[PDB]
Amino acid sequence: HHMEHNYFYKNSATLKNKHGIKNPRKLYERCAHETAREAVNFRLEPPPGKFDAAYLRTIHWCLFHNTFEWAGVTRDQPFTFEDGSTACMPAMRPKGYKVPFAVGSQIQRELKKLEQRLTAKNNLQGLSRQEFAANAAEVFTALDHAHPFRKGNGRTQRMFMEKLGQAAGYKIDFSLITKERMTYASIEAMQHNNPEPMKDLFEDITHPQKSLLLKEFISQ
Ligand SMILES: [Br-]
Ligand SMILES: [Cl-]
Repeated sequence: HHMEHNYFYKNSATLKNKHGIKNPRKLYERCAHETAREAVNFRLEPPPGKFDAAYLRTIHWCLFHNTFEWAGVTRDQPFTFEDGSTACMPAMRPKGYKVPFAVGSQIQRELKKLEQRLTAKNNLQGLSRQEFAANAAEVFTALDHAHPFRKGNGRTQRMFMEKLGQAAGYKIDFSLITKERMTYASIEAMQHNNPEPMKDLFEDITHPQKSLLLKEFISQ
């Protein structure tokens, strides 16, 4: 427990970061700006053969390394800052209460089980738009629950979905959807055992690209 605090500046609830910012809202704004810039290039990268914990670490590093020393490192892992201090957070405990996200080494076991399900399904390549959306919703819910990093989980997870989609010929567009909707769908699937909303959300954000790109390509 005592190591949790070493993610933050002394006497503050602000995450240590490479910009030196000590206001948590301003940190958020700068972090949003830096990761948006990095996501533009990461979208053009070729996809790996496995969608696993190493790939998630790769995404997290690529998106957050300008902001966080521990970019690419999961929160179950002791991390030592340049300042000498060592941080980790095996359990999310807001206000001292347990919330139902993966704890400790459960993070790695959940990500493993997710790679194994995806690998066995050829990473969802060769499926209809609807069937892809229905599986992709389940993947998204698995990642919600894993919450592998200290911070940056949402953007990391969305990017993982974009790349899985892209490798299957689909644009996954989270800009189509409101925050309130994503929260509703996440809680339904995680707390109320109700997959339908996340399924309907993925049907709304999964758009076939193969044919459009081929048209564009030939016109050019
Ligand atoms: Br982003
Ligand atoms: Cl400090």
